[PDB]
Amino acid sequence: KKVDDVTGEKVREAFEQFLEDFSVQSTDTGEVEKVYRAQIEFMKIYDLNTIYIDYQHLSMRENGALAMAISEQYYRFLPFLQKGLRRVVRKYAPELLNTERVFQISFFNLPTVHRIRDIRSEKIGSLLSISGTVTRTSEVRPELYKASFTCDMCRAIVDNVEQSFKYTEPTFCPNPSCENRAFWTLNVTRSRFLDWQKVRIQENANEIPTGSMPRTLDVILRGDSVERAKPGDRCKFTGVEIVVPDVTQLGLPGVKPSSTLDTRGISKTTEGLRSLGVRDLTYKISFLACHVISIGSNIGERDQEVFLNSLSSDEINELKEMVKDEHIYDKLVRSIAPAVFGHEAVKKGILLQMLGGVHKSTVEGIKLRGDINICVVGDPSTSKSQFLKYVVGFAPRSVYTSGKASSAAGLTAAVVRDEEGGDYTIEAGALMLADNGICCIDEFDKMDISDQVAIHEAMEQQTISIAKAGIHATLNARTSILAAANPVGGRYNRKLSLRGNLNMTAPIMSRFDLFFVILDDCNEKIDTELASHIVDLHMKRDEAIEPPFSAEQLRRYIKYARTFKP
Amino acid sequence: PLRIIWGTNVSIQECTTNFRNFLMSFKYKFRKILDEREEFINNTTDEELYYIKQLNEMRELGTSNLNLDARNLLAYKQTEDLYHQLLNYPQEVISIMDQTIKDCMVSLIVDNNLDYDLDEIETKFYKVRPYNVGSCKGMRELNPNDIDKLINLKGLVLRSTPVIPDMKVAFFKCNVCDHTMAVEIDRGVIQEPARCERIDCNEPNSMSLIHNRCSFADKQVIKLQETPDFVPDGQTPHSISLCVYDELVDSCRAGDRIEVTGTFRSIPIRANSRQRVLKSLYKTYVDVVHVKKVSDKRLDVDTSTIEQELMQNKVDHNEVEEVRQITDQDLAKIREVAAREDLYSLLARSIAPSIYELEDVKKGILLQLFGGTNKTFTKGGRYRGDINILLCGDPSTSKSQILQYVHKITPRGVYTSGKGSSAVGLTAYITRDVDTKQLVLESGALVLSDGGVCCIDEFDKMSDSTRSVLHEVMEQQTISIAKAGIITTLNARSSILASANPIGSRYNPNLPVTENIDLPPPLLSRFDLVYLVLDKVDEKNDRELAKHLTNLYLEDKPDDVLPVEFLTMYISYAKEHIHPIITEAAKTELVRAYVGMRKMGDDSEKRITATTRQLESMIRLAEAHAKMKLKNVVELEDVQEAVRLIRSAIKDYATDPKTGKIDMNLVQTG
Amino acid sequence: TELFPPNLTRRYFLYFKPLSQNCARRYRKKAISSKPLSVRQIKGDFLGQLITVRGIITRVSDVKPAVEVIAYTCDQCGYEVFQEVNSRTFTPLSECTSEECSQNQTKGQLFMSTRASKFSAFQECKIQELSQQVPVGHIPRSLNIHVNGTLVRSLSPGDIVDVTGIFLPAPYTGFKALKAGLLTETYLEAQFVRQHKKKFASFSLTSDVEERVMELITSGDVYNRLAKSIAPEIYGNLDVKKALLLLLVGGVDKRVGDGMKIRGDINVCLMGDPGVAKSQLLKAICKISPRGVYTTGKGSSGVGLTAAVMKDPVTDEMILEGGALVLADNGICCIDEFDKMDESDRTAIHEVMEQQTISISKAGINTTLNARTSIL
Amino acid sequence: SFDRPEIYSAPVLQGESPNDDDNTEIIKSFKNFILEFRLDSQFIYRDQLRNNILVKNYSLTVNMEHLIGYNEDIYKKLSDEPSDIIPLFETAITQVAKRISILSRAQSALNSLPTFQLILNSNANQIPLRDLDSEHVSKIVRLSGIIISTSVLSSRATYLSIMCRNCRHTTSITINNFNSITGNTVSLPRSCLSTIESESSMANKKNCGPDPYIIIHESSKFIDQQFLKLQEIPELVPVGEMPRNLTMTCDRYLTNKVIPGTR
Amino acid sequence: GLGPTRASVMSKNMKSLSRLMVDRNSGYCENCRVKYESLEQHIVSEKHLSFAENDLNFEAIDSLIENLRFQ
Ligand SMILES: Nc1ncnc2c1ncn2[C@@H]1O[C@H](COP(=O)(O)OP(=O)(O)OP(O)(O)=S)[C@@H](O)[C@H]1O
Ligand SMILES: Nc1ncnc2c1ncn2[C@@H]1O[C@H](COP(=O)(O)OP(=O)(O)OP(O)(O)=S)[C@@H](O)[C@H]1O
Ligand SMILES: Nc1ncnc2c1ncn2[C@@H]1O[C@H](COP(=O)(O)OP(=O)(O)OP(O)(O)=S)[C@@H](O)[C@H]1O
Ligand SMILES: [Mg+2]
Ligand SMILES: [Mg+2]
Ligand SMILES: [Mg+2]
Ligand SMILES: [Zn+2]
Ligand SMILES: [Zn+2]
Ligand SMILES: [Zn+2]
Ligand SMILES: [Zn+2]
Ligand SMILES: [Zn+2]
Repeated sequence: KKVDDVTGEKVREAFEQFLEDFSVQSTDTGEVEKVYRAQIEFMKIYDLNTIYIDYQHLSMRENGALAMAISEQYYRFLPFLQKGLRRVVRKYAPELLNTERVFQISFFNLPTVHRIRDIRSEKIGSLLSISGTVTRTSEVRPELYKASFTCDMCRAIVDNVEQSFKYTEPTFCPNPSCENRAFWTLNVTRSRFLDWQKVRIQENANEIPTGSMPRTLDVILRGDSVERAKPGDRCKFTGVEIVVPDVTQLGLPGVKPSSTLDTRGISKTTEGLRSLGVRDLTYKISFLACHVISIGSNIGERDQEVFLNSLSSDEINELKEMVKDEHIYDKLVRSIAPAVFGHEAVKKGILLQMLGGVHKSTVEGIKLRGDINICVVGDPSTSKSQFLKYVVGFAPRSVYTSGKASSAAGLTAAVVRDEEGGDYTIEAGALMLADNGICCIDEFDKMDISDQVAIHEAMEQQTISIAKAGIHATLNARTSILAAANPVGGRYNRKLSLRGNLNMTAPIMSRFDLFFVILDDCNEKIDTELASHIVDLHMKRDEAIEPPFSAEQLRRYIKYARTFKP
Repeated sequence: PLRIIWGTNVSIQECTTNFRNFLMSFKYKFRKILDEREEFINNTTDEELYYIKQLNEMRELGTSNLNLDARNLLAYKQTEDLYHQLLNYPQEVISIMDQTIKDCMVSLIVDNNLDYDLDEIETKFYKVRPYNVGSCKGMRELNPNDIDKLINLKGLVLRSTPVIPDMKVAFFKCNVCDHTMAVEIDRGVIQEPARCERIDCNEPNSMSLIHNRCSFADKQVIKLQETPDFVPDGQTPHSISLCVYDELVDSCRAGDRIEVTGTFRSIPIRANSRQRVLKSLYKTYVDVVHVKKVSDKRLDVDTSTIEQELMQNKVDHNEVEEVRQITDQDLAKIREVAAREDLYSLLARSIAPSIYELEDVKKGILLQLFGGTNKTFTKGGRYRGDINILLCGDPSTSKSQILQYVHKITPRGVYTSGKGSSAVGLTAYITRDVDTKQLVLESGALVLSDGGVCCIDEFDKMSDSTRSVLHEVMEQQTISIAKAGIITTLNARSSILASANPIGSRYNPNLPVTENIDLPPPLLSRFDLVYLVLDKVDEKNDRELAKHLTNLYLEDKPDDVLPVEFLTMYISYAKEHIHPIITEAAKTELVRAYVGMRKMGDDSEKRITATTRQLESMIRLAEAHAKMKLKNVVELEDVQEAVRLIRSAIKDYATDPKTGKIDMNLVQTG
Repeated sequence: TELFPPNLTRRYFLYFKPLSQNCARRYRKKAISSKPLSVRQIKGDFLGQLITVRGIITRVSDVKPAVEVIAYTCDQCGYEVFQEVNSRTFTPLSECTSEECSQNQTKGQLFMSTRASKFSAFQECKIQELSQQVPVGHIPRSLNIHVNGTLVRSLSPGDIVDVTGIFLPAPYTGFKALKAGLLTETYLEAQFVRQHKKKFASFSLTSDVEERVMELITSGDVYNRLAKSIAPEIYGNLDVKKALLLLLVGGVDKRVGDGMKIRGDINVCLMGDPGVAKSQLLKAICKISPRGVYTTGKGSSGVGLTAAVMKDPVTDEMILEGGALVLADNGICCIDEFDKMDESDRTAIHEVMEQQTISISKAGINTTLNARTSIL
Repeated sequence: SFDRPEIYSAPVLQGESPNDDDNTEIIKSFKNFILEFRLDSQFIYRDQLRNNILVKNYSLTVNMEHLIGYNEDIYKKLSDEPSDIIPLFETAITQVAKRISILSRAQSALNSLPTFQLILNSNANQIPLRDLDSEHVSKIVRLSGIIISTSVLSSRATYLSIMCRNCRHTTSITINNFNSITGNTVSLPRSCLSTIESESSMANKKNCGPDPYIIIHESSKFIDQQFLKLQEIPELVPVGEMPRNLTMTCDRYLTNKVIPGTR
Repeated sequence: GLGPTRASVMSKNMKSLSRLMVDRNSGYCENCRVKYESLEQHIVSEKHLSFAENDLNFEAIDSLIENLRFQ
């Protein structure tokens, strides 16, 4: 007989009581609704697969024993939770049994969010919440969940074999016709699969230590969580810290653990005619997430109806109040880049770039660009990079790049090789990380000619072409460009034209709609006012900034206004 | 009789008794006598039992680590043998020390009858960290007879691998009856069960390893660039690999100068992945016991750069100290020095005693060491008080020596030369690891210099493409990389200290200032201070300069200047606890000075025009001046001294505002 | 009984000093060991013989522990099992081969004990024959020298050396398709090292040195005597040779407790009309000096003076190899044709003559490296 | 062209505690039984071993009742599992005999001492040939009868030197079990052992083939083996039933000790 | 023979070292809490003599002495 897990069964009992007992008071009325029975009922009529459980709800039970048991030993207790949920849905909504349907429990609202570098080996097999910026997304692939095998010599089919990470074959062979266990053959048609994605995440730029480079982590999404993360956005992953075999640790210093077969109770004779199986224990930490939420890449869907359905009554009333105002345009200009004094034309241009024009396609097939590309040129110390800082810290889907720190592959797309293997993958470049956003490139003059060529190609066709190695791809890079350039010789020559002041090529220049040449003139009044503004900034920080609109209401107004097609 | 561990000369009982007597009866006056320092013995600190009170405060704070100085073992008579036994056999002597530390923790409350429970102490696993184990002989001067000895090493951290799980307990599950066993690791080898342990189920090969149920420990590999005290003839520097375990993981960041004491280890490396065949030539590494990140010769790290790292240090209980512990006596000494009337000239004079005069240059170096205030906007902005200094001048003006002193005095700077550096080598690059054979990220000079001062010698010889990287560093203290594997913003809050010569390799009064400097306007405006350090021929100046460089050769080992230790701890205290703010009186002075300079720039390039960055440089210099005198507010005289330093650096009093040329005999005073 | 063998009880390393040529001349002995050979002259008929090779050292590996015999502990029986290693690779032992475990049904498991095992300090060096030994129209070749035991760190790159050792074969390294029969690689197990130029740091005031030094002192006018004897076949230039002698000797390196250093080396430039024998003076000076390097201005590039990052396969690690300013560390760098150089070498030498270091901040490395060269 | 690396051992630590079922402890107990047994006042087995060494009789005769007298545990191990315990007692005899032989010829003024033969006699109950059952299989049985035929002396191989046909790899096989019948419990190896040993550093795909070893007969060692046929006593046989008999195999000094017809 | 008190639980490394051991007047002072090879050497030691010259740790004794003086 199999041995049972008494603490595991009592965790199952506590979880199945939690799924039917827990309730909250209604905000509008005060009624007592049991939210997880309602969740099961909601899944019953839409045939959903994933149940979402708030962790703060689980922490309220008992004195916290059940939530702590789930947190520390999530890997051990997960099948027990699955069968408890199975029993609850059997008691309440049996129609979810038939389609057997696989269920996924997603936990959210964990008390703490961990950095990528705070991941330690003591939390392996434990519930966790981390945050990171997604760089690579793989395509959706099937994963062997319930394998169905046929034995080689008895040739009878057996099904519903547990699959845990590494590929396993059953040794039971329940038919009594044959007498060996090791030999089997997989039936890929009969076996069952789940969705699988390996998305690579990187440490957030504010979380990287002083001299160290960012370090990556491969988090794996399964089932309904697949394709909820996009290249270039900040996501909070809740899941389990798992461990995955790594072979590259062979050359690393230190004693690498190994496993050899213990031979103490095995009788042997020296008849003659000494080999044993030893295998390395080398691993790397990975993550398996059940919940993916995308917090805003900012510091703080084309149809308008779905947008106004998302907003509640209070903020839609605030948006209507903003729309109704007759002096709204001046307030929009004054609210852009409050740390910068003056330069209202540049602020107007930045606002119009953040709004953009409509995208039109003719009957012949050519595309008319609605994206506004703006270059800011002028004298040194004219706050031309403060505008780029404001756009990256404010506008969604915005990336910041320096001219000399650039590359052809880093701005458009990279074909990269992992672990010196035959597989080549695609890194999304800065132009695709700012797709339907703004790519802010400071020191566009210091960019070399090859990268300027590779970027005006993506300004010409609004796409990216890849032919490197065995990968041929067409990539979407419809992106507004906010460039900052310094004149040749440092200062701006009034006597020379714009073409003579700039080493940026004619194909680069031809696709910039606005060329804001911002200049320094020495008069006492505006220099005094600017100095007062800067010293007030240094004295008061956020108290010296008083814009007509805050950043969040500005962003809501921009996202509302982008729904219009004038 | 007495038992000895095979292969050693170590007795558990004898070492235990000797170290117990040492811990019960050590006084730091013994260390004073051993180091031949009799006149420095004081009653209140030296005569107190050192390790008794250290173990007491170890009990109160919940600390489980004792930092043991090996020189203190030589100070005590009975442990002079034990010192050698710590150097020759760390593996078991450290365990003996941990066991007797646990015994001492029990004894201090058993004998004295304290209210602390014994269960918490005897549940804790106390471990010792020996340090200062001897002379820092090089890695390449070590021999195979030094394997498994305690070694002390200098170094700079280049990179670190991610957290690696090394498997301590193994969890095996039966396939048919779900019976599980846990087996401990034994010298790197785990015995997997051939048969099920159950009496009812004894099926062969039914035990499978469940990788997520088994318990792991932290292991990290750090590549350390060694800086030996003695370097043989034509020895080219190398990188070692050092393995840190458990608490010490992520305690060393890329670019810090550290003191690693550890165990010299050697392992055989497999030739192929599929085969168990090992190589006869062994791979050497250091199994790290203790890390010291603080030197009394140099400044402590900036606390504003490692705030979340200090919080993670508290969380992990790694408890490796990042900053010097300031006592009460030295704190009172810091205040009484800060109240001295000539404190500014005193601190500037104590920067480079071997460098004669250059008083304003030393004052600017001092203010760059102090730094301006760092302001974090609640909205998300950030202002960093990093002062950038350019020193342009005639040859042989002790400016390269100023760079060498600043490089030695800063916590984590990097010294580079003009055109001996590249743009990729300043920011970040992709390298090949020798161990994993994988593509890894490695930090360039500017990122490695974050929190410190990047010294760039021969700034005029640097090419313009390489010179283009520094712009973003001096304006936003960041580098925004968009390359093949890297799309991120890296913090480089480094103060740039550059040295340069004129075009003709000597300053030409017939040429103006800007033509002599030969830097583009968007580059030169980012410098907070531009020093025109010129060699004027005088009688008395040449006489005193000759005397100053000639008294250096009177003896083999050569007013009032502060010792380097006190200067470093003074600057560290002022950087850590003093954050001056601008008042309205300072605001009026700052605004009036900026408008005055802009009006002076109206006259007709040939002259250095005033800049908004010059206003920000005035603010940063006034904040550094206020931080020097331990004031929490910036007064008006701070702004006047900032303006005076800016004007005297470029020698605005000597130059003609119309022509832009500088006279020598007329206004300049050597 | 099974005792510990004698091999596990040696604390000494045994080496062969070859017989001197003079002692062979006294006693009518003709030995192949005494005569210096070149790499070309060392053929397959000298294998197993104690032979002497003369040449320049081009490459020196780092000292690494090469295991000779591996020690294992068995918890089952308490024996220590030692397996010898005479190859580049070995297979570790798993089951205990002691008599108690060999007789018993249950076999113990062996664990490596690195303190109980025997290691040798191992270095591999490359020796190349001198230009006087290379025949007409030929490229110099190389020979591998194995240094084990005490003799490690006695060979450095840029040394003219007579190395006496046993010429021994090794298993074939190369493609399996190109071998014909029992092809073998070759190496020289070093026994004795004789430096043609003795290092200044290796100088010791022995008894025999003192009478020669005192004879040169009592001969008088040692400044003029050493000056004019630097290049005796170059007429005139007495003050030039005097400053070249001062270049060879140098001043006092000064350290201050503040941390700054003043160099003691002297840098000498000879700028002159063609045909004043300044290249002969450069050759003479850094042939006299034990650590001298002669360099033509365009013959060395930027990577050929400062540093280069490249892989050492014997220790299997990615190491920095210096240029001419590293090979001339604590020596004299002869830079001929100084005015026809590029700006890169000029900047490198510009930093060398003052700070005595090279700082490299490139895509491979971020480091500083010591170069205490005196520059002529 | 390097040599074969050698492996040697040296006792240092106590190790794990010895167990009674271990082969080494059984050998030590047997050795102490040989050296320390006294019948009346004399070490009969020690004196017998010395006298057998003097006459070049490399065997020892041991009474089984003496084993009951000394240690019952090794006696029951010998009785239940004779094929595992008899080589251990022979090893004990050989270890005593080498020590006796070295101390003999160097005091009473090369030599190879082979593995000694265990002859063991007893006066216990003789079970009849008709009551042999499956419970006596691989057990020591005492049984009486008459001898019908003694076969010729066959030559079994104790020490045999083998050489590979083309590989020329020289190996030696030592055999200490000759008492099996109808089957080769020890045979020449199926493949060449030069590849697995890796004795040569150069290691000069080359396969030597199936069964590539030939026996060098001029350097091999042999012993004699005899087949006896034992019938039950014809005085006690049922009238209408043929008498039953057994085949017996004897070797070394047990051969040519009996003639047909003896009881 | 008072002896010094020690911890209840021992370490795994400490127990592992017991298998590796081979072969090659006195008492305990609780005032200094150290073992000594000889008593006369423990008398001449900085900690014992520094303990002797201090009188603030026999204060209770002192009070008792004073009381027992005027009984
Ligand atoms: N017109 C302005 N309004 C507000 N702040 C300004 C203005 N001009 C300069 N500043 C401030 O002065 C500093 C100038 O920094 P930057 O914006 O980097 O200069 P820049 O305009 O980018 O010129 P370059 O090309 O980088 S030299 C910042 O702190 C700005 O906030
Ligand atoms: N005022 C001074 N005080 C102290 N030492 C000085 C002074 N002027 C020159 N020296 C010394 O003279 C030597 C000249 O070297 P440096 O001054 O460091 O060169 P430099 O000033 O950087 O000019 P370069 O190298 O041509 S760019 C050094 O040993 C200095 O210490
Ligand atoms: N003063 C001298 N005494 C003896 N031989 C001399 C003298 N000057 C020149 N020579 C000879 O003339 C030749 C000079 O060759 P170099 O050493 O190349 O002179 P140089 O000054 O280096 O010429 P360069 O390369 O144009 S600077 C040699 O053959 C010398 O032997
Ligand atoms: Mg800018
Ligand atoms: Mg200089
Ligand atoms: Mg010449
Ligand atoms: Zn089957
Ligand atoms: Zn089982
Ligand atoms: Zn053993
Ligand atoms: Zn063969
Ligand atoms: Zn005492």
